[PDB]
Amino acid sequence: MATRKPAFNQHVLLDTTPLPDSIPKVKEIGASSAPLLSASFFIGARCKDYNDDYMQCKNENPGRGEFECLKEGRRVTRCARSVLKDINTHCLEQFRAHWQCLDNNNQQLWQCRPAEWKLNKCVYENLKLEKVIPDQPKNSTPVHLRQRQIFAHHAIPPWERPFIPGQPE
Amino acid sequence: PQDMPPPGGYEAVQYKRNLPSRGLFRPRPLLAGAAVLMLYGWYKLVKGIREQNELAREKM
Repeated sequence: MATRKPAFNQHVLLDTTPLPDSIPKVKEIGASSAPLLSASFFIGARCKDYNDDYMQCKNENPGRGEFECLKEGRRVTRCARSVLKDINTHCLEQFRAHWQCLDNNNQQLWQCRPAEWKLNKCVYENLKLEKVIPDQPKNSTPVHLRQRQIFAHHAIPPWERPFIPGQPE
Repeated sequence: PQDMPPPGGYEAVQYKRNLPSRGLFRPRPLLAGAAVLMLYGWYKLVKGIREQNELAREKM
């Protein structure tokens, strides 16, 4: 259906018809918005090649990406389920601690920095995955590793410290 | 006796114009302190927007 944002939508239309047997089935990701934002930088750190392969396939078949790149899409869904399972079997308390703060904080990452710095160190030492943001200014300390967040309503506590992989306490 | 002034007369009153210039309202200190507020405010603004653009990079 159209990508226009609706202004007079009073109804919703569904379609109980399933994808044909010729297309392999993929169990869809069951995670909601707040968990997916807390795991995004770990999805990226593990599924970049698959994510990058899907999008390059769609740019290789203009106007036909939906129908001719289905295998890549199943591959991204599977790759991104692996991280979700991995975070669950190894970081379950910290992961919930982070995306619950995110739900109460407008999904703003700067508003939940102490929960991210705990979840990230649990992910780094268990799933060996590390949050990387490209082209951050080199002079300035990265914003996700800054002790003081200027846009945070509750000030980051002095005891809570940022997590940098490869550095001990 | 009638209502008379006291023996030596009353002491002088204040009638000459008296509007003494107070340093609270001088155009040098007000301009200077305005410049300090206005220069510090732009300093914090440079820090703020630089951080918000970095916060925007992470969200994207």
